Amino acid sequence: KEKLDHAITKEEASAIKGASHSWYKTMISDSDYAEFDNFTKWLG
Amino acid sequence: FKEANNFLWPFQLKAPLGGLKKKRNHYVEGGDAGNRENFINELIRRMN
Amino acid sequence: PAGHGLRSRTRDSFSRAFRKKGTIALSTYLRIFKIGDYVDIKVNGAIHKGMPHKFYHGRTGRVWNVTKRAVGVEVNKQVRNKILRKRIHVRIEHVQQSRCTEEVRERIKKNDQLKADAKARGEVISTKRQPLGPKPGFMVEGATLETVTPIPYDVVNDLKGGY
Amino acid sequence: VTYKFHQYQVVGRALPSENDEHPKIYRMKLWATNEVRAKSKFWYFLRKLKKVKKSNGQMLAINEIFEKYPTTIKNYGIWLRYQSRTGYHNMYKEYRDTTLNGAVEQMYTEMASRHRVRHHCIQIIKTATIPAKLCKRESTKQFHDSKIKFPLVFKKVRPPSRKLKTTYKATKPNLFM
Amino acid sequence: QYAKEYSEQEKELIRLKREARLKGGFYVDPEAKLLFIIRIRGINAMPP
Amino acid sequence: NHTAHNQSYKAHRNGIKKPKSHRHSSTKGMDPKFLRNQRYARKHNK
RNA sequence: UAUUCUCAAACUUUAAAUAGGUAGGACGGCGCGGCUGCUUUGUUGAGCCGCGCCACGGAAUCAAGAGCUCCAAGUGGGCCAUUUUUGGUAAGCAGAACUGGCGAUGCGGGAUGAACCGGAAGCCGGGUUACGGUGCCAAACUGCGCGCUAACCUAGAUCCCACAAAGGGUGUUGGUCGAUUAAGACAGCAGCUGCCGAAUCAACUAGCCCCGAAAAUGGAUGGCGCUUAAGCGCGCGACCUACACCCGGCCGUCGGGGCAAGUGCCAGGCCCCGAUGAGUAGGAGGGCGCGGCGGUCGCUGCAAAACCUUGGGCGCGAGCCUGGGCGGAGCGGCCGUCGGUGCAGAUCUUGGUG
Ligand SMILES: [K+]
Ligand SMILES: [K+]
Ligand SMILES: [K+]
Ligand SMILES: [K+]
Ligand SMILES: [K+]
Ligand SMILES: [K+]
Ligand SMILES: [Mg+2]
Ligand SMILES: [Mg+2]
Ligand SMILES: [Mg+2]
Ligand SMILES: [Mg+2]
Ligand SMILES: [Mg+2]
Ligand SMILES: [Mg+2]
Ligand SMILES: [Mg+2]
Ligand SMILES: [Mg+2]
Ligand SMILES: [Mg+2]
Ligand SMILES: [Mg+2]
Ligand SMILES: [Mg+2]
Ligand SMILES: [Mg+2]
Ligand SMILES: [Mg+2]
Ligand SMILES: [Mg+2]
Ligand SMILES: [Mg+2]
Ligand SMILES: [Mg+2]
Ligand SMILES: [Mg+2]
Ligand SMILES: [Mg+2]
Ligand SMILES: [Mg+2]
Ligand SMILES: [Mg+2]
Ligand SMILES: [Mg+2]
Ligand SMILES: [Mg+2]
Ligand SMILES: [Mg+2]
Ligand SMILES: [Mg+2]
Ligand SMILES: [Mg+2]
Ligand SMILES: [Mg+2]
Ligand SMILES: [Mg+2]
Ligand SMILES: [Mg+2]
Repeated sequence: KEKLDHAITKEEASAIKGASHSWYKTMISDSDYAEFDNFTKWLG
Repeated sequence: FKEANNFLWPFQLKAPLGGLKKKRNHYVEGGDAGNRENFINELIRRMN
Repeated sequence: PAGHGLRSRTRDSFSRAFRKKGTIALSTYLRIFKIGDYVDIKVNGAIHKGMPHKFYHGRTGRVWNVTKRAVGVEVNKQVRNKILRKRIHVRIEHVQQSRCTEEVRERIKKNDQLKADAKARGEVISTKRQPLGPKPGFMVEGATLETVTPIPYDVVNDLKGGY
Repeated sequence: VTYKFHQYQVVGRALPSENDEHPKIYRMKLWATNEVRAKSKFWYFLRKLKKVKKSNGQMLAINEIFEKYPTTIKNYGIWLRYQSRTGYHNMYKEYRDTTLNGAVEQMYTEMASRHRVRHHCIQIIKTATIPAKLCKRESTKQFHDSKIKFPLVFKKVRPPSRKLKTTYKATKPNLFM
Repeated sequence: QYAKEYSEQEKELIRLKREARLKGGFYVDPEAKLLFIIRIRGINAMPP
Repeated sequence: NHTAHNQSYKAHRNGIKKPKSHRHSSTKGMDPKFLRNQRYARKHNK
């Protein structure tokens, strides 16, 4: 109600964001589908 | 644990509020049997 | 008797192993048997004397007598609602010393010393074994991740080596 | 907010052994109704594709993947393998949805309708966000129009809630497009 | 004392998972030590 | 003619009963030469 | 000689899954002595005995406990189902293997059904479910969503289950491979070719639908009906529904505990605590009722027995107590003891009556 206004260092916060962002990239990473040579056209 | 757990009489739970999905199929198949890991807690709320 | 001979249905059980026929190695005759030892009954097809009935083949029993050429063996046999202690004599060619209790004697000594060492320091402990329990938490260093996906179906591959 | 199907990344490996103290780490992107069922299907593929059963395997990480922009519309292509009553087949399907979770839900519903294929008879090979110009199905192309315009040919007549439901009414519904 | 221990364990697990994330590795949670088992089928037609 | 149906169920009503095991077992059927000497050994035991 | 197609209940190098046996201490171990006619070249062994010392119970889980004996009933026609499996074209056929089920068992669902699904049960109140359901019959949505189907064959409509095939469709909906096309394809038009100005052709695949598809009383998704399904496939929310589960009451059974210088009791009693309830054949316990006998306590011409009653009450029940009536001379309670002691059946017996 009073609109009263950190526990991590500024440098540490940047590292945390980068690590989580990098981890998310691996989560959504897809296979290259190169081992399926007979279905290259179908798989696009 | 052995003495403490054996000291407890087996819990007489009630029929689940909201019912079960399918007791004849495994929880993995969409049923109710087997290991449901942390989702046993959700069932414990409805049966306690 | 009554529709079945003594050795009926023993075509495979009493036959020798492949390329293991002929002379019996003499380590069989150098074994020492004592009262109370455990032995596994394994019928040797070449020795036709003192051979146990097919039921006792593949059973473990306890030695209760020793003769010149045979050992008396106690074998449990389930008849309806009871277990019978069947005492049979078997020539030593058909018996092998069993290793079912090999861990007992060595385990007792280890338990005795552990309790003795703990007694001197006044720390009550338990020497009981325990089954495999849950593993503790740990960290695994990151490495290259190999992606696994379902394989597109191909009819030509539905046969060993393909069509 | 709520999805029937959730996307997970499951990471696992074979138990370390003396011959291999650092066995290969495998990852999959699996669709399931919750985490427990996602793990079960992860070991199914590892057992049949990498010969690593759960009894001799190790679960490392499981994380759910959420749509980045759930407010925009994307075209989703799904490559799948399914079993019919007489064999196995491959097919490619396209859908339009705000999240890939909705598109996957549509795929399962369509496969059930047009092919009588139950959920457990489908394996998802690949998913992707297809740009409008690279779409192949005409059911998706026809909505790639800046001047999209059409009327509501079929309407559902009903009160806003059952509170205003009456068996009898003095006049028939008045409907016009 | 028990109440404090429960909160510490919950925060300890969160810290370890974040620590593994920062280093780019994985943290395998300790395997569950306790199970709760509920019988969902009746006593009719029981195999021995 | 014949069937084993229900026979295992009957056996397990009161079984399976294991025979009572005593510290000392009967010596009947053991080597008489060994038994006879053992009797003499106990006779002169002191 | 080196290869190759295809095989075996009574072939096999190899070889599972499931199942089978044994072991995880106090009936253990060690040390020092002793006994022997057995055994050894040998106090060498073997087994046993005495003394001393050590032994945190020597994997998990459970243990409404474990052992032993006596007497005896009934039964010794089975049947059904998943799976394995023999004979047989096959059978609601015949015969085996493991388990469960029915028989001996109701209850909810499957329209209906000994065996399928759920689930087993003292007498009740409340709550919640299982299987199965929520258009009417009929308790609960004509609920919130996507698609498919159009049946001029009675479209279709839920494990067991009450059927349908090979083969076909330019019916319709998806998908896969290939070919052709703004350098002008395809159809038509025009004299390989011009007009033509946008998609086209072929095969395969599988959803629903349709053909294939003929029977006798009139008839069966259970019936009516249903097509912005009340059909089919897949979802979501809520809701309905067992004698199942949970809480509470009461009855029985089983187990446990309390009650004496007794203000002290049908102690064969009272009080408290926990669990629990299916039953044919069969067994047993505690009780009800009939008629005598040995005792004891009573009733009756101021009305006994029997019988009648739309009188009333007690007990889970066998039964019991009582009002009124009829009747006109015997009868009952209690303890013990005894027996020609309890009827719906026997094509039961006699008598009577439809
Ligand atoms: K034969
Ligand atoms: K008999
Ligand atoms: K078709
Ligand atoms: K009297
Ligand atoms: K009366
Ligand atoms: K009497
Ligand atoms: Mg209970
Ligand atoms: Mg409710
Ligand atoms: Mg249900
Ligand atoms: Mg079942
Ligand atoms: Mg004979
Ligand atoms: Mg026989
Ligand atoms: Mg059942
Ligand atoms: Mg008979
Ligand atoms: Mg017979
Ligand atoms: Mg027959
Ligand atoms: Mg009968
Ligand atoms: Mg029916
Ligand atoms: Mg009720
Ligand atoms: Mg509707
Ligand atoms: Mg066909
Ligand atoms: Mg019906
Ligand atoms: Mg109760
Ligand atoms: Mg009973
Ligand atoms: Mg009387
Ligand atoms: Mg009357
Ligand atoms: Mg009386
Ligand atoms: Mg008389
Ligand atoms: Mg009589
Ligand atoms: Mg009569
Ligand atoms: Mg009768
Ligand atoms: Mg008659
Ligand atoms: Mg007559
Ligand atoms: Mg007449």
